[PDB]
Amino acid sequence: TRDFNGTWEMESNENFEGYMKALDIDFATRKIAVRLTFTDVIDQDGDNFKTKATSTFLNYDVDFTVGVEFDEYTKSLDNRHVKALVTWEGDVLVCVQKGEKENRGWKKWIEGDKLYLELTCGDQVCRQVFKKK
Amino acid sequence: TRDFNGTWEMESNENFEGYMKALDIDFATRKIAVRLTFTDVIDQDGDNFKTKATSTFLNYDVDFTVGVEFDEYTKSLDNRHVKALVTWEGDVLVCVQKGEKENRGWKKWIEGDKLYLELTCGDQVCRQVFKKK
Amino acid sequence: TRDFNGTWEMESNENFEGYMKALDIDFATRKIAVRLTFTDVIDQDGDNFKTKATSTFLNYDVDFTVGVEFDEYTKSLDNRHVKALVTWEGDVLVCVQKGEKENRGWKKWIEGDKLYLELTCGDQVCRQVFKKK
Repeated sequence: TRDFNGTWEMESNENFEGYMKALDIDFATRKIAVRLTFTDVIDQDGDNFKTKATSTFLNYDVDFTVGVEFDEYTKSLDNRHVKALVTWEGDVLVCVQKGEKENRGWKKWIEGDKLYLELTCGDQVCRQVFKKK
Repeated sequence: TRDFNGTWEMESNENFEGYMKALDIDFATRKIAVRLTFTDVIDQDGDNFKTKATSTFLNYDVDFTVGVEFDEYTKSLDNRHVKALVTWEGDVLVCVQKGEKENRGWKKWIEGDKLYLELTCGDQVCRQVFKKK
Repeated sequence: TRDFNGTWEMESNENFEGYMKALDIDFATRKIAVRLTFTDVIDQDGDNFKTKATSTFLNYDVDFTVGVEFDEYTKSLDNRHVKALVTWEGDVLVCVQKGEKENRGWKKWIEGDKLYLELTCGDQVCRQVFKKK
């Protein structure tokens, strides 16, 4: 069909970074665009086209079972490969990420109606708290 | 007129880069902030003000008709000036963007309810697939 | 408790930059990630977990009363500390931000249903106009 009309949500994006590298794009905007997804609204009347490309950040998925070792590529962060294992310590989810970095992992627990997540590596700890919606 | 209450959506942003350069802001976040739009929710009680400044990415717009060469400032990416021409090859939209980069263009076609877009430059092609929502 | 099911919206992010630096993450993606907040939807059936981490830009909140000088940490821009004061010039909000940069401030006013904001540092002025929604 010749009809490109409608709203299109991206599902795949292969060699986007290589394409941008060939375009002589700069490290900053290459790192910006590599963490996105796009939706194109095309309005097409015969041979007249009006396109609008909206971009937002691509969700990151992590699926695991407690006690089962899995392979995690932290595309969210440093894009490293680690072997991750999660355990129950009382009501605490303790995850160890074995790999190049020492003392790397996180701990997650809930107090009241708020969630507490401590991400750790080398000596740097990061404390984040989330509210339930 | 002293009443700033409400949600205000941006329509213009002139010399934002120059303002940030005068603030001597760094290339990374300058490249991030130049691709944004802002919406300010103001709650104003007399002389008391409560600000919310939300930031969103900039919708990239492209309007063209098949067969007429047009001028494209390829923002979103390398911010280059190209002379672009799109043609129908059967049911495929093939556009070549003549400019500094050689063999630069793209192809667009439809299979069922999926859109296929191949962006090309030198030897690097990037394949993207979109689902209709 | 051991039930992490639901949607959790972030309200703090402490030592994120040190954590990312320890991960040997790059200035570009560190500068982007410091300008974000996250919302995680967790689906947990017993010991099976399915997490989805959505990313959205941060919200720059600014609270002031007209005539009272306040302290502003411009995390949106140069991450500088300035002592800011807002005054009425007719129906225009004129704010001076005393600090390292000279002649730094802004002006805000309403014409009809549009908002006009002029950000003024050294020699560079930046004009932004918003439409009321």
